[PDB]
Amino acid sequence: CTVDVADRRKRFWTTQIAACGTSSDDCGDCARPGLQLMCNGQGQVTVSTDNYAVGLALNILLTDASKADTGCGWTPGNRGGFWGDSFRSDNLRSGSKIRQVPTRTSMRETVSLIRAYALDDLKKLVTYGVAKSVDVDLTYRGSNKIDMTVIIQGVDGNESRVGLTGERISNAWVWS
Amino acid sequence: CTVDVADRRKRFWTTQIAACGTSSDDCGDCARPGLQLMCNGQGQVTVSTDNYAVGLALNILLTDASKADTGCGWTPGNRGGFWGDSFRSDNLRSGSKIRQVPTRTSMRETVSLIRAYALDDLKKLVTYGVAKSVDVDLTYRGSNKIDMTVIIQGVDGNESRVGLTGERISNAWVWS
Amino acid sequence: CTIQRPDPQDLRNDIATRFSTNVLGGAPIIPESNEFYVVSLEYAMQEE
Amino acid sequence: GPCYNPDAEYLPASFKGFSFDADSSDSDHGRNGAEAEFVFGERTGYADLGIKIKSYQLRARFQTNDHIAQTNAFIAVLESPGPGLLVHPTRGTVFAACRSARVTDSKVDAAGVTYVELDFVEANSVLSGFGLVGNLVALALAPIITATEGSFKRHFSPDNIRYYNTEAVVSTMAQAVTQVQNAYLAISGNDTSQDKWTTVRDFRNVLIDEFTFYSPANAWNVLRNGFAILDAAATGSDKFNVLRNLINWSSTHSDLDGESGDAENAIFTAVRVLSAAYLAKAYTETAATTVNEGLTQYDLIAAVLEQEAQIAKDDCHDNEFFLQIRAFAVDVARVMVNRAYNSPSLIVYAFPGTVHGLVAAWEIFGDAKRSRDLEARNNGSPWAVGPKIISERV
Amino acid sequence: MIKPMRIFIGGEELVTYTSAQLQRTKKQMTGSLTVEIFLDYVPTKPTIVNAVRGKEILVYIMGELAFTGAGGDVSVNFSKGNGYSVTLTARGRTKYLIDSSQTHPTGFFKNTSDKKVIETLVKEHNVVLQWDAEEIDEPKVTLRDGNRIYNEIFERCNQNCHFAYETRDGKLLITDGTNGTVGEDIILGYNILDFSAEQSEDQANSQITVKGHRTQKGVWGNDAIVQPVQTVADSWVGANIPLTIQHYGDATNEGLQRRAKFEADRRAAESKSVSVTVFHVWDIGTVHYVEIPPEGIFDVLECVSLTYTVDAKSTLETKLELAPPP
Repeated sequence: CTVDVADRRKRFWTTQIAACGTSSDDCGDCARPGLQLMCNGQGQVTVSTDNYAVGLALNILLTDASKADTGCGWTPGNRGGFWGDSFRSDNLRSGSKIRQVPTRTSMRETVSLIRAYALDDLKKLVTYGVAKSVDVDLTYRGSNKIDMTVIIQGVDGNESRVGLTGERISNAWVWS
Repeated sequence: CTVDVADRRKRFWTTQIAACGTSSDDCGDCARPGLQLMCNGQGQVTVSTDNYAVGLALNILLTDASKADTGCGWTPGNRGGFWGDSFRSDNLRSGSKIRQVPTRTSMRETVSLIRAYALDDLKKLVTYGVAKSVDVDLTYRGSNKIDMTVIIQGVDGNESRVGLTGERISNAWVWS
Repeated sequence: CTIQRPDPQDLRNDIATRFSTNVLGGAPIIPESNEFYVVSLEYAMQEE
Repeated sequence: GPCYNPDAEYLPASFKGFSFDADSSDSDHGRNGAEAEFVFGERTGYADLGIKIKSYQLRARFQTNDHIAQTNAFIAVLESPGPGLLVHPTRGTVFAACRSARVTDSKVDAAGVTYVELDFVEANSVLSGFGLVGNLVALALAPIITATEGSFKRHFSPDNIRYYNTEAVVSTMAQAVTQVQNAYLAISGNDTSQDKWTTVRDFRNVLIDEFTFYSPANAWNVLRNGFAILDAAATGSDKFNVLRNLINWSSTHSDLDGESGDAENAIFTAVRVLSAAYLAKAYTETAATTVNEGLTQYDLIAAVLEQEAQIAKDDCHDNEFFLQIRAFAVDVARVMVNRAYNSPSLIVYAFPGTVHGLVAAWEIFGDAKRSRDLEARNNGSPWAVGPKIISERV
Repeated sequence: MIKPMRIFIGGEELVTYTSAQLQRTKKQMTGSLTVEIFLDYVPTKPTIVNAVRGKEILVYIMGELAFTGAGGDVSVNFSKGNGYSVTLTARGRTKYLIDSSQTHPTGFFKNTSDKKVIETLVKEHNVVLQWDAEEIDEPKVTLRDGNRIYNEIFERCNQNCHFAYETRDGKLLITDGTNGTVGEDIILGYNILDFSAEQSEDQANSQITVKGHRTQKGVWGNDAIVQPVQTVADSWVGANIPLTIQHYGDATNEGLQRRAKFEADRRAAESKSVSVTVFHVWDIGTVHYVEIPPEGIFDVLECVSLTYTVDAKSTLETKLELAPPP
């Protein structure tokens, strides 16, 4: 009984930044995310399950969404997306489309376009009920360099504040 | 019989200004209101019941009301008000909100805000039926200092005037 | 029976061995972990 | 702003793939509800009735040496059947459907330019047959009942068992029906209506006669109607202990051999499976007090069902009943899990130290009369509840 | 494609119908199609007419049969400004049973069953009977001289509970229960464009007492004048609202109780009438779960009626009338 206060809900494997190490290519150092294997005292490895929200954000940013219908067409196998979206019930798509920007001159317009796309795609974190106020701060024009820091606002696993305007996220058990 | 006229309604205890005495703090002398105990000829103390309207006005001004919904929320126990308001039938709130002014520059504007809040709160004196013409004359800007003279128009326990625009309020037995 | 219905324990050992050789790269599994429960489900599904 | 770049902030307009440049952008959001005006009263009412359908209004321009061809192509696209995907300049992508498109075009007043006034509506599909949504709030007991019927009539034929065991087998059946009768009588209690007099008369009449349970049809009909009456006699919590006792009674195995053991085991399996089904239905009829309570009740039922599924397969008695039991188990799993986690959405508020029941209820809900609800969930004196409190989602 | 209908007067797939209303019901024997055709007239060129007054039609709804039976009438209208319309009406193939007059030679069926008396009261106009209830035996069946092919059936299926209506193929269904075939759980907030539930109290009855007389062979006196009675009760209404609906053939105990329960289901099914208007266009006896919490419906109800309506402007909606969850 009284023990109750701890959800029996668990978390599955989570993709993590720099799980497979950096990859230098003389332009900089990338992250190459993947799955982190946590070892034990006596063999018995196990996949890690931390940073759930960042895991969803990586799953969203780093997967191509469906392309838009053009008169040119697409190769049967290049039109992006996931067939598993045919079975979900929330009536949404899976992935992002930052890599589908219609490039143009005057890189300020390209920056604004990428901002719009990244924000529209990351809003699915709030729509799923995992964060509350995800937001981006994409600001640069350089030659082509761009910085795109992302903030994923979260909660705790026990409602400690009374009288909020919104409504507790539906999945505040991941701790966001 | 002919010696009837005496409303059999009594008055309960009333909070009074300076019942517990002033509290010097080198900036001035405040009032510290409480309950006045009247002694008798032979022991037998008793709580006074004078100055009912000013007592209600004190209970209104010196009680924090429920705060407004924000985006961050409030601690479960700091959101003001009184649970006893869940049982009254007049559909109103108990307390005042002059301590919740969103302070700003140009103290003239804070003066106007405190005026609006105090007048909105003290209109409940007329709404409950204890006064008729409450009004304030908040007029200063100084450094931060402000005067807030309050007038509470009252009546007597016998209608001695005929042909009024309004009505004998509701509770003219408290003498207002 | 008509197909074969192998010994349960042997079937679970084979399922766990496949899961360790493929996903965990050859290491055994922590009891009462996510992978342990995944293996138990698969087993139930193969039984069905 | 001073350096606001307009065409880098408004999205380029396009409907159904055909792109065009827009000159305006409107919308008609809203929300529709009633308005009550009770007679002779200084009061008013309001009742929110849903969402108001959105509509968008645009104005396209065509200023090019070939604006006639572009206008005609645009007209051909706008009159194509069905809704299409629209890119509103200031609201992004929506699914809209054209409703009117006026095409104004003068010659000796303004030659060269063509303006088009467009009026779109938010357009979503439905499906075709008015929304085949499934009431996942509910358990369906018909499939498992028919499966138990099949499994019972497959292994119960008191005309095909050895003559020196038929009496024992039929006596086992009669004893099971006696158990269900005692269950009903213990659950009805203070029921006085004449239905309660006739049902009791029918139980005796069926238990007195001798040749009733010698046929599988009558045996199964008696059992199924007895369970249906035991269900229809009370509601919710009341039916717990009774049903649980049945699960204990039918948790034994038969000592006879050959087909006799199979017949008695069919009786026990039918009773246990029916009781687990109706106990799940009884759990569903009452609201969960805590997440752990709902999960523990589901664990009980899933344990019983899995035990019966492993029994129905040990030497491949009947594979079909094993499959049916497994499907029923996943069904009751979804129902009981949704009941434990989402029937009331329970949260654990963390107060700074213990508070009263009234104070906690009024801080959480804004209404202290709901303090009566904080007593069934939290243990602790009414004057010190917490400092962690389980309650409903606001 | 949203396309529901494709009407065939004989093979001519209607492509001009400016509107349509198709109604099916259990309270009656037939349905009612109502098409609206354009029918232009150029007063110099030759024009052609269709005098069908009987040429047979069907309405495949959303790629499936809905009706089967322009027999009704032709109603060519006129006006100066919006004239030249043709309203065609088409009842159900089980119609002549409704507008005829019995022409069976004998008139006195002896030692027959209601099924048989119904088979010979129908096979005079080639309407195959979908008997799916039971066989009840009755000694004396005298048909009132030329009454009506439908009044007599309705009389013979009311004193032994049997709903009498028409299916989608074009047959006469004499049932006793439901058509099974469960379906969409209409929930308030999900698809109900409009709803109206009305469970009144002026059309209910606590005790229904059925009396009558025995019409068997040899039975006379008390056993045919005194005994036959029955008192069925609906332990849901409330106070003593009695009644006495008398019987009109071979009053057996089962016959009495059965006529009684038939009416005790009629009055029941009228004491909670739920009309719902849903959106897009299979429920003539279907049961559905319905959820309208504000009026306290959380129950499984049977659709008594079904009406598809259309009009090229703002329509495509279906109106269902449902059956109470006692």
